[PDB]
Amino acid sequence: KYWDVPPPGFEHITPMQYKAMQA
Amino acid sequence: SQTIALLNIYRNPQDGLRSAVSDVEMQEHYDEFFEEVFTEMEEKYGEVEEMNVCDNLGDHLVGNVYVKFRREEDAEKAVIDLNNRWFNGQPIHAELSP
Repeated sequence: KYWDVPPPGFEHITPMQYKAMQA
Repeated sequence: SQTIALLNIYRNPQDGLRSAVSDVEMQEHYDEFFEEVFTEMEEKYGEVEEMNVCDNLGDHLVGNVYVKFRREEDAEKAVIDLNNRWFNGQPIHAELSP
């Protein structure tokens, strides 16, 4: 229900690559 | 350290009888969340000694999760793997907490 549910549309990149863009 | 912190992972955005109903649902949502995280901690990373879901500002809106593993090793490995995982549509922000 919670675990490993990616942000909509970002299942194809890793959490680390997603976090790298956060600022 | 044997303790890890999952930063702002616990989210929760939005009379008299309404208050009571609200208390119950929050509590049940809290317990569901807790079990959800606890089980995974023990299932994939190791034995949990202590765990708590916090209320950062006291508004029940956002909270960190702290998990104290029995083994320092499990903790260090959990942090690395958890930082490579999603949780509820957001990336996890894991960190060893001195």
